[PDB]
Amino acid sequence: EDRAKLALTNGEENLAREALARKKSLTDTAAAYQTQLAQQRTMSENLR
Amino acid sequence: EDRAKLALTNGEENLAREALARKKSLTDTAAAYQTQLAQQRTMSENLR
Amino acid sequence: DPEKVLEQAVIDMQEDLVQLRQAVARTIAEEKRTEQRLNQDTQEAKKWEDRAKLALTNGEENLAREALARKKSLTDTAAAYQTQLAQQRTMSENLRRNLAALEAKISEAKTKKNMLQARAKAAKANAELQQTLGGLGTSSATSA
Amino acid sequence: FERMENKVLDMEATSQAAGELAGFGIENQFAQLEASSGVEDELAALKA
Repeated sequence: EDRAKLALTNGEENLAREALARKKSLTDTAAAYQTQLAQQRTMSENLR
Repeated sequence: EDRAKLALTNGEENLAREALARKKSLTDTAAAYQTQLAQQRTMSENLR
Repeated sequence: DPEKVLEQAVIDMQEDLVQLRQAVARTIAEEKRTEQRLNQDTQEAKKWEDRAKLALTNGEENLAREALARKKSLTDTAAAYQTQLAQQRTMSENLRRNLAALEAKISEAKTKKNMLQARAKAAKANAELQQTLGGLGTSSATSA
Repeated sequence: FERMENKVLDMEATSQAAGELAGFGIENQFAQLEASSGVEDELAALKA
């Protein structure tokens, strides 16, 4: 998103929306990992 | 159904109704499996 | 015996989809081949018309009309190949539709047989519970 | 030169086979890329 702000500062809308795609991809991955974390904590208390 | 909403967003009614056909096909399969589940639970309590 | 047959039918379907993929690829070659011809052919008509323009520039009316005959011959061939192209595209969409349908048919035929087999096997397993319970202990142990 | 050009034309025939293969029904996969491109353009509208 910061790299996108560089394009906002001046220049490439193409870079800016490209950088949104990185931001989105990461965001989506973090939701998947947040889901994975719930499975870990539930399994942890199960073991406990 | 989400893939159908992409066509709603703009573009292909053909894709949209095609995606309804997937949704329908799945729905129908889930009713068959719901029926199968009743046979499992009944047989389970029979064994029990 | 059931499992043998049901799997065999599915096996056959895996051949079939590859065979029709070949036929599609073959058709792609027919379109490619005719494009290659028609594209050049239509230029050849121009080339000989250009050769005719050389006679227009000065000289031989005989060459000029001779060059028209080349142009005509090519033009006629290009109409024949344009006709051939219609047969290719029609046959292509025929294969495409046949395949798309066949793939759905195969897919569901396999899946239905599998889930049927699964539910049939599960059903006989439940029946085998009732049979083995019918294998009651109300037996010759009493006689002993 | 013709013999080896007959093989050039066979590669062109392989290109008819590549085009004859080329349609897949998966083209709809582009759509959210385009929508998200619009999203990064809305981030440009946010920038100004």
